[PDB]
Amino acid sequence: CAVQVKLELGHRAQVRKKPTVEGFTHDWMVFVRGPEHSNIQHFVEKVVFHLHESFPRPKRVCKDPPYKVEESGYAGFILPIEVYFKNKEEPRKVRFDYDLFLHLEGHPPVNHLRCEKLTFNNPTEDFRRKLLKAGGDA
Ligand SMILES: CN(C)C(=O)c1ccc(-c2cc(C(=O)N[C@@H]3CCc4ccccc43)no2)cc1O
Repeated sequence: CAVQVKLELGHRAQVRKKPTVEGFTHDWMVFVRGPEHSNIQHFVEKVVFHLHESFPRPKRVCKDPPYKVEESGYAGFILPIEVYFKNKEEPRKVRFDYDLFLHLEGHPPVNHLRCEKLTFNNPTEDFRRKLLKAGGDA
């Protein structure tokens, strides 16, 4: 009775040609998306990105796609990402601790993807429908 859906977490990080006035050396972007041909918005209520507390307003909420944060800075960190589901039964959300690493000047930019498969056992009829609308496999 299980439905499987796929998330792709990822980030890009590039050394700026010129640091910001604050001395920020890199531009980076972190995201959650589905695979090609999917629509995770049917089952995802929101994605919450928890930045390092050196960032202002570090709890970044995306209620609609694209589920992403674009920032600048000078060091990588572990970035908790919560994906909240439009589900009334457990699990209500999932947390991923994402390795937002940066590379040195003179090295290629970073462009990584982390693929997660979610397996919903015995979803409710309403959540089963949402998972299938998103592209999930029964
Ligand atoms: C308008 N403006 C400049 C901003 O909104 C802004 C301010 C601060 C920052 C920012 C970025 C960083 C940053 O890269 N911090 C890292 C991230 C990990 C870490 C660990 C220890 C010390 C610093 C850091 N700190 O502050 C980013 C911004 O976009």
